[PDB]
Amino acid sequence: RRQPVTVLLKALGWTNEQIVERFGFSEIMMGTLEKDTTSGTDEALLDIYRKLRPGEPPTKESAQTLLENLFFKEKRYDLARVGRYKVNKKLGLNAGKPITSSTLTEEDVVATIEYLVRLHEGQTSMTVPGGVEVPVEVDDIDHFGNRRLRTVGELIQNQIRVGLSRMERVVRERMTTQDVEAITPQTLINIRPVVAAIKEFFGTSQLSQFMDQNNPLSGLTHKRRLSALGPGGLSRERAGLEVRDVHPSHYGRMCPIETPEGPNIGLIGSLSVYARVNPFGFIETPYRKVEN
Amino acid sequence: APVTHIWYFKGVPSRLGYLLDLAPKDLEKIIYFAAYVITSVDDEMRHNE
Amino acid sequence: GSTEFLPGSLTERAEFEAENRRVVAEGGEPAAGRPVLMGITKASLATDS
Amino acid sequence: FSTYATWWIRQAITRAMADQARTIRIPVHMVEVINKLGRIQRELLQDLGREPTPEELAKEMDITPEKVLEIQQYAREPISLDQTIGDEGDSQL
Amino acid sequence: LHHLVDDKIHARSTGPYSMITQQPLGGKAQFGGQRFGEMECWAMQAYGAAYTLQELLTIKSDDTVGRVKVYEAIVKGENIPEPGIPESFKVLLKELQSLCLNVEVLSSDGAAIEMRDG
Amino acid sequence: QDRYGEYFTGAMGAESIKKLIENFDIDAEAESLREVIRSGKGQKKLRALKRLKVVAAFQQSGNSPMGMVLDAVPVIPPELRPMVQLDGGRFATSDLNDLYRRVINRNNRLKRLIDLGAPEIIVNNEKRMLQESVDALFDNGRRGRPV
Amino acid sequence: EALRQARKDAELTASADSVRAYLKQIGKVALLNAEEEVEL
DNA sequence: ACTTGTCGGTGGTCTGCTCTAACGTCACGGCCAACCGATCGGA
DNA sequence: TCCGATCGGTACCGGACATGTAAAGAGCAGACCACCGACAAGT
Repeated sequence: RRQPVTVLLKALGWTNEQIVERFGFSEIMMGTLEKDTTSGTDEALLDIYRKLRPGEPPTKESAQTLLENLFFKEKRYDLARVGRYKVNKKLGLNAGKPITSSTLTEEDVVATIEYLVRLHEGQTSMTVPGGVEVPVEVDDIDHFGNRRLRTVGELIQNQIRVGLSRMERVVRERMTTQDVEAITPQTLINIRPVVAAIKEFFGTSQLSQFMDQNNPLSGLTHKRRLSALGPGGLSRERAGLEVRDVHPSHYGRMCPIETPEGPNIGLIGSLSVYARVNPFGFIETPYRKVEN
Repeated sequence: APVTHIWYFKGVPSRLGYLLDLAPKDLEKIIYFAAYVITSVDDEMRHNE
Repeated sequence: GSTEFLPGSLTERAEFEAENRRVVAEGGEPAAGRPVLMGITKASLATDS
Repeated sequence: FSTYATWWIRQAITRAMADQARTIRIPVHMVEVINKLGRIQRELLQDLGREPTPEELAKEMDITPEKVLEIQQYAREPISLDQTIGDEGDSQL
Repeated sequence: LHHLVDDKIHARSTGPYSMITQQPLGGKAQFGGQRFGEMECWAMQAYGAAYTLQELLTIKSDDTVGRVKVYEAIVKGENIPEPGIPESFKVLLKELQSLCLNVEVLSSDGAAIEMRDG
Repeated sequence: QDRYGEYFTGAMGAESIKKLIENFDIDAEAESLREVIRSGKGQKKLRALKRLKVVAAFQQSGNSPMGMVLDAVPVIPPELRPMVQLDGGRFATSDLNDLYRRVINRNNRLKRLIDLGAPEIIVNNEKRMLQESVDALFDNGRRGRPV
Repeated sequence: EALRQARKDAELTASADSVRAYLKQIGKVALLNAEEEVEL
């Protein structure tokens, strides 16, 4: 359920003075802070713990560990290289530094809150402290700059990751039962889950289909197909008349003509002739640079 | 052990709740072993001692 | 009133008028009703079968 | 108490999971044989580097090269008649 | 194009049936029948053809005795016998009873008609 | 229970609901609801309307509310949940066999636990599991997560 | 204070999941170190 | 004389029940992500 | 009166199919079967 963001800010180690000196340019933040009805840091952290995990008796360190596990740890939160790059570009943070971390940080959260309040007020610019100025505007989720392409390699990599996670669970289970001084690498590693996951992907996944072999063109088009359906994607029923449209960003990246005319209209398409794929999964197209 | 019928408890509106004048949350607590309910009380004995 | 209809329910005009006629003669005070407009889904789900 | 209790708890859990886990019940004395065959198959797969044939399992399990086929055929689990066939939800097995 | 009549033409008089509800299978690869859906039933009801609809529902899909009796009558040349009770209705009644619902068919007198014919 | 033991009785589970239904008086409740609806007004009147609807529904028919609590679970004939042998030796099931097996397993375990004399925590947990298994059998997904 | 009231409210939560309820019930009671087992 | 039924035994396989003593003590793997209208239980 | 939350619904035909793991091991007993003895009574 909803909770005022001042509670979340105070739980992150901030005080009333910090919030006042940080969000002193706005009015809605001040109104929210005046109506928080919760002073200090421990009280807000306890309220967040009670709301998030009902039925569990709270203690001092449990709430902090829960917050760190949820947002600021690699174990249970992973803003991938694509996500990290997108957040850095959108909020103007860590400009120049290599993409090494892949987790959310308090700087990102406070920048998001500041961006939201300045967007609501009407400002068209924002510079995060220790950051680069970026324009303030809403995002279109159907834009081809916001839609990426998971190729065959990325899907196989995800399946391998699932298999390795299962194997790691089995290894950790076996580590505490066997006797030390006799444990060897080959007596702990059960390779069966990895190959099982790969086989399950290649034989059950919707994105692994039989090749069309009516003619060479059928196979050539089949290999160059972009599908919006599958695990982690849309369904042909829960998709309105918003994603089945020719966005003006498809020029040179997705063909606006070739698509099925049945119930899958707009959810399946083909790559353009000159289109390429970014390392991040975005689709690039070539242009000739002109000057004067 | 007796078991309630799911249709007549987890329905909108609940029919057991209407019949017994009990909130659906109270029924869920009772029939799923989370709270005790007083089936009957000897008021005559209490009013004398 | 003195009819078997539960208050607040929707009843057919023919049955309601027949019951009122049966109650006014050799009986007591009849029931009062007000016409209702119903959607197609509700009217089809309010059938007698 | 944590040693004797551990022994008895593990025994009870293992025996119950041997009994109450298959639609077509298999006796415990054969579930043990199936598990042993699976473990030997995993070890042979690790050692050889390829998938072990029934011949290797016969030698490493001191059983006939025919009982292994029966054991593998007793391990099949029935599929469900209600599983979906097509992409949408209109077809069933 | 790859849409040839040789792969489209299909016809059947009698073939395999299903298990739970004794209805014909579907598909050319299984020698199945053609579905007479709810819209076709509406069309028949609007036409006023009660007997065609009744025979389509009873003696071509579900009436287990009726199917063999109709085939014998056609072969020997007699009249088509009267339809019986579809098996799907009995399956529905059993499925309702398994939900602790007391569904019973009442005759004109007020007694209960047993569905254990045979 | 310790102090004022012989002054009341409290229960827990479907047995409590069964006893409450046994002590329930349909006629008096219906008369009180009618008095409220002909006297009271406001938000009480709507609740009285709905409660009177249900109570008069139970009063008009010759049945009893006791049918809402089960002491026996019917089992469908086998041919409507077939165990067929597909070609190649593979078998098939109807997904009702699994639910019936779960119900039977939990019922037998409850019988054993009651016969042994286990502490009330284990017996209560087993009874809750039996209730959940029956609910999943009748309607899998209405309460909790689907099996 | 506030912590005790939060604990009391947490222990009285519905906790519709059965596993969570059983875990709470088993966590109600304490353990035995070395000698209480022999006495029992 | 041959057969035959009751008695008794050896050896083998499939199936089920019981027991094993350092110490060990409060579950996860994971979305959900449409979108409309109706309605009961809260605030 | 406003308020989130659960629950109901979303055209037709044609066709298309079957899952990926297990910490084991022993000692003791009843049952059914495949091989056999006697043994007097019946053929």
